[PDB]
Amino acid sequence: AAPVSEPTVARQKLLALLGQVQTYVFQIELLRRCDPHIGRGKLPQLKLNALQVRALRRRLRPGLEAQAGAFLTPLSVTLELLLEYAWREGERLLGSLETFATAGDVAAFFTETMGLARPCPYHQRVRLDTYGGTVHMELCFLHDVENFLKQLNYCHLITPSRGATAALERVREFMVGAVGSGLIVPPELSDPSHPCAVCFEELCVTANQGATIASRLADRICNHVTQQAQVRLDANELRRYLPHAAGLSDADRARALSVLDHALARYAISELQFWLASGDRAGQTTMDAFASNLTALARRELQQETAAVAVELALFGRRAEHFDRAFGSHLAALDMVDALIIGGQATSPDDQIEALIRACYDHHLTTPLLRRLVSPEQCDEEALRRVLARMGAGGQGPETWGDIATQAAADVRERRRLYADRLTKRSLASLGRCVREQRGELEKMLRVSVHGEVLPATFAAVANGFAARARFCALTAGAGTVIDNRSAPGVFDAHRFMRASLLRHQVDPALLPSITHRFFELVNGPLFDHSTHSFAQPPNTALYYSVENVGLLPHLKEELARFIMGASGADWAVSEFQRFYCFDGISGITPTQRAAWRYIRELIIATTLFASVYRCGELELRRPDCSRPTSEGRYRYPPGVYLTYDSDCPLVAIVESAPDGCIGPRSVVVYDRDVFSILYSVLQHLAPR
Amino acid sequence: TMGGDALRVPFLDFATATPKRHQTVVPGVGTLHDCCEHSPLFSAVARRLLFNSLVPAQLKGRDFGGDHTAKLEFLAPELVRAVARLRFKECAPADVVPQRNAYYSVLNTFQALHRSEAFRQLVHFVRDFAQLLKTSFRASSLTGRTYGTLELFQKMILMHATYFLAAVLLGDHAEQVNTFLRLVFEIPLFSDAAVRHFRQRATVFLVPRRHGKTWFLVPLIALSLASFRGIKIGYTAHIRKATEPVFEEIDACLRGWFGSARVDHVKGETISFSFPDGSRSTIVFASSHNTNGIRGQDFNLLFVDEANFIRPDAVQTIMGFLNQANCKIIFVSSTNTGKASTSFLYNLRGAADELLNVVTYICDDHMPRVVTHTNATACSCYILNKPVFITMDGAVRRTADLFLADSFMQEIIGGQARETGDDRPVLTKSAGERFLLYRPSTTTNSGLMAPDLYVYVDPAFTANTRASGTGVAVVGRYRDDYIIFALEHFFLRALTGSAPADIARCVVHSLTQVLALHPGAFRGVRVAVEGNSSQDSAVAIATHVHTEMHRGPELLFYHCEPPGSAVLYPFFLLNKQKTPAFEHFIKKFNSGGVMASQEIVSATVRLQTDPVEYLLEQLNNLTSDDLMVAVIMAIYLAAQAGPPHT
Amino acid sequence: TLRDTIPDCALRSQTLESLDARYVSRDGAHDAAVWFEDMTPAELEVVFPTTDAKLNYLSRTQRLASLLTYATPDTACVHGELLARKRERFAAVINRFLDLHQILR
Ligand SMILES: [Zn+2]
Ligand SMILES: [Zn+2]
Repeated sequence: AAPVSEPTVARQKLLALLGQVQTYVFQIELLRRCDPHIGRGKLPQLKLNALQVRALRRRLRPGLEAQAGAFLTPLSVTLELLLEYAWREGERLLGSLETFATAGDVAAFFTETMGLARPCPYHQRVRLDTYGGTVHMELCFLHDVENFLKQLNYCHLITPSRGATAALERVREFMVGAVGSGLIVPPELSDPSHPCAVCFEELCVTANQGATIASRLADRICNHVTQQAQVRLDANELRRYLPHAAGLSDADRARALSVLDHALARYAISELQFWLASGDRAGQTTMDAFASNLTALARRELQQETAAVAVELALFGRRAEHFDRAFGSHLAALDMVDALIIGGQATSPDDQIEALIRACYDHHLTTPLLRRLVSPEQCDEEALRRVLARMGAGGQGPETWGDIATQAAADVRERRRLYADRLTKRSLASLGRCVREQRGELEKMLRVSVHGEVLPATFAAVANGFAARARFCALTAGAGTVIDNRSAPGVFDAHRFMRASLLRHQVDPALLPSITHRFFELVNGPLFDHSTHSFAQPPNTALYYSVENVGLLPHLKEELARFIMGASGADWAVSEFQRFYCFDGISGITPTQRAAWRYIRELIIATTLFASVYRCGELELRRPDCSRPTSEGRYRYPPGVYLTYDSDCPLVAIVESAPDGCIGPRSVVVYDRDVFSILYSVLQHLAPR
Repeated sequence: TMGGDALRVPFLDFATATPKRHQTVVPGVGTLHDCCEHSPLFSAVARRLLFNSLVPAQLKGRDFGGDHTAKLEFLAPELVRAVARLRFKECAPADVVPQRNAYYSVLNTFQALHRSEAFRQLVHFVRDFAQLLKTSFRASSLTGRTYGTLELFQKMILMHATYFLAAVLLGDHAEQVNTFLRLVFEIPLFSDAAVRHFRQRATVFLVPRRHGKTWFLVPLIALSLASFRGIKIGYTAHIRKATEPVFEEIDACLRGWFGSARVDHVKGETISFSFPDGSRSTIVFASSHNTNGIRGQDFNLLFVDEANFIRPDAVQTIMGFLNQANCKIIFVSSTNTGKASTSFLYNLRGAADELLNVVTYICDDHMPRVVTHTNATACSCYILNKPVFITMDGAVRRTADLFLADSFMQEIIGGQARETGDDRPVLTKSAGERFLLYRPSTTTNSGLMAPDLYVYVDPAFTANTRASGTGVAVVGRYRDDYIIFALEHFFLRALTGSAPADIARCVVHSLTQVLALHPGAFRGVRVAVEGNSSQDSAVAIATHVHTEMHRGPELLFYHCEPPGSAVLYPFFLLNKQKTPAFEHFIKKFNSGGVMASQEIVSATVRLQTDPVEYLLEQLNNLTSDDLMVAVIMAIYLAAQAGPPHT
Repeated sequence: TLRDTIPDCALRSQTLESLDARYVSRDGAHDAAVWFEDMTPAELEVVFPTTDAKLNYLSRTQRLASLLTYATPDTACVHGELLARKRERFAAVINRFLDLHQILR
């Protein structure tokens, strides 16, 4: 049990390096906001760290290059992103610091580092470049990478290999800039309204009370491409750590505390009224409580600010001008909302939620409509008990004001009590949802959002398919006897013979489920697997996931589910002589994908009929996107007939590969476009044995 | 037996420049800065590669790489040979003394979970379930498609059972078990809310006709008995003639792939599995519905099979079980679409959340059945075994002739037709509920209102018809949103001599009330009278409104210069602007930007129904419309267009 | 043995690329250490002495910067519109969250 494999201690070493690099990126994001005169003190440290990051590549460069071309993993994707973002932002900040001490101005240093004069470097062009038509999209947001990777996953049987792994290098160039930090997400590129690919499985797996998923997916925050990090911050954090500092070995650690105590003993709240206000004004209100809480928070913030200023003055001698001070003038002229979203470097973004909840929830609210929030499970349990118990057993039209005003006053007197009794007697299940939804939509906006683990996982899951396909395309070219049949000097005869000998039999309608399954298994993409899990699911579900995420028109799901439901020679053979996977006379995205579904159906039904007629062959219809690599550099492609989805040389028949799995000198393989010639070449081999 | 190689790694004491006041210890790796814990991109990779060792090899998948889960832990040989000659620093002695202790101690709580039999019970349960479903549930010994598949609900039920049994038998490890069951169900990236959802009790399932309903619960029980120790799964049902089949199908396999000595069986009553060390777990059958089930000790499951028509006088024991502190009444059911609404249970969706789940193949609207089409299983797709005798028809016309409720059934005729014809809802239920419930009080927040009122009247000039109602809306801007102040759905008295004045008197009365409720708020009221029905009659209404209002706010009418005319008439013609108006409304309404005043005025809709509730019923027809049209158009006018005048 | 880069350089009056070509890009460079220096300034730890406190500030200033850049004449950026829409929706949501709990009393 003592010998541990090298790809296990190497993973631990890489995790340690990833932790160090994440720490370094944190320090970088910190120095982009400190006063330049203090940053210049850490100029040798920053230069040495940038040197270390530079020297960290040029060693992991060939390793990660040979990895990106063979089965990326969510480790070496985040590692690439972070080792690129460090090598970028470290040198950028170092340049911005060495530009300082020449001009000697701070307000123009926080416009270089913090990027206040850039042309918004959060745009990209993808140009998917499928067959028939090269659709192009732009990656502006974070969900716009999910919605492009899912599109490239769904349109994988239609997209060339080297035309996709060259549009993924254009996605990584954006991710390095957006999700490259891995620690904080700018509010620009984060739209929590758009659901992700893993919060669609949530609704599919959690409980739905009717309310089909197409309508449940529109009330979601998706909470996965960005998280909340639950930052908490004590009250007297400055006084706690003051008697314990890094240096300060002198008694100055006591005079600093003295000046802190002396200075301690030494939000635009006037804007709430212009918001909508209901009910009685005289007396306590929700607005009054919110104003008092925000005043307390502002007082704590001001006290912390003045104590920090006094401590920095007494300790080092110079009052530093960090980002929040050099641009502090813009923190004054701030509206209630623009200063409620941002703000609170002394308090925490959870303290604002606390100040709001303490305002909306007092002892006078109600007996009901208060317990359902503190326990949304006992409410549904009581509802289940109740359900089980119930199921067990004229004229004189006035013109002046005195009458129309009185009748309107009576009508509003009735109706103001009507809905007031609605919100209390009935409508508890609706209010218990509305409030628990608005509270979530608030906490997602106020809490510090960091980053989610979705993008560097789906990116790897998508890129691995195309990597494996391009790897199988080139690993078989170097093999034993190759029988490449893309040149047809004498193949028409053997193609037409086999096509006639196979079109003579019916599809055996007792086999239509075993064909629909192998159709939904080929058509599906590599991202949404859901069919090779330990707790597998039918391929139609693994396809429903991959086709519902990328919003597909409902008028095309019947064309997919009911494609092989009907199976004579019509709708059976679509390929011409050598144009099996050729999309020359088709443009678009959906009519270019129907032509791929047709070729896949033809291949499947031809293989079934060949197994039925010539019983000698087995014809395991496989796909190269499977067969993930073992411990090292071994792929063990078993025999069969691979589709390969490549319009250059689609069908690759591996008739006799090896007794161990790899492709070497005893691995006769047959390249061909057409399917029937492939079947004839397979017959000419497997039969005399 | 020892698991994987990820829980046995050596120290790797690289280095650290951070003070101990900050550094944290991630298990499996050394001691890193604290900022590596608020970054999920690292604390979700360094933690998944650990629990990917506890997961046995029979649960990684079917094609995952020979030796490891390649999709998580794989490094190319070049990268391994490159990081091999990478050497970190060496920790200082005074710092390596406590660092190694912290590292090897934060890892002990994992090499301690890999030993506890309480967790080995769960691991054995899941691994045996997987390996025994590999070959579909049959009489195997436990020693081209060849691998069985769990459908969606057959997996949701397994999750509801397994997460609860883990949270009950393992309480001291409620953190190392969640992020292991995540890996074992291939369900990572799943927020703790949507996984804690499985920790709740009494989650009802409504299943179609067969869908392997019974075929799945017997292996579930057989494996949840012979794996865990100390649970008594109650299994009620309908009339007990159906429970003995469950007896036989449980005990045949439970004695099949196990030893008969541990199979304790009494006819018509409890079944018990015994373990080689003084342990026994049973499946005591509460199907008797009389006794032996009232006193609950360790039930925790209460697998109620068919709650469609509840068993007579058997709800008392169920309600008593609901009082048990650790019971999760699974409440399986079967609505075979023969009724399509087990309203004894389906009424639960009214006031409850995350309680019941329906496995349906047709939505509420029976037209978008294609919504759940690719999800319907392929095994249940059999037809007459002949497409057509002699016919060349496309799949559309074929499915029209071969509809038969799209599932060979005889589903309810009427309502939503058979040809879908692109029919869908438009306003979300969630926005609708908020429209009903959150109503700003305008009389006390008048500072938030714009100083202009907009009114639209959509007249109908007939009586004694259901579509003869005149719609009136008066709306305004509230912050940057739109708020409704008044609504009318007005019905002419038959054979009046003054229909336009009757309509005018109705709108004037509405306006007046709105004006009186918000005195001095409005500088202008702008009035549009739809003239599509009758231009002359629309003009007459405007004239009466004009005159009556003459008894402050200025009154303006929208004017229209009909084609070929130079005259400006005080009516509004609804044509090209309808689609933009509706489109904008739908977007605004759905995002929470249209609301009703808490003191909304309505003389015509007051005694029978709430005016906002009534409007919403009309609005939910978007895919008699006088009110909906007036509201949508009044708002469009308050939005932006050409100027209306005096 | 296996010395670090900080005992190697010892001189900090140069540009980064010269040091790269002289110490990490030479063929004879042994390159047998990985140690990231501590870059946080003590003048910043003494005021934000907590990783949570150093992250709340690092997020507040990030939000401020993302507000300032989006508040010659292109102005046609989707991020400015996204920030505007988010701010408007947040204001409108807090609006109907204080009043709703005022009514419930
Ligand atoms: Zn932009
Ligand atoms: Zn999500």
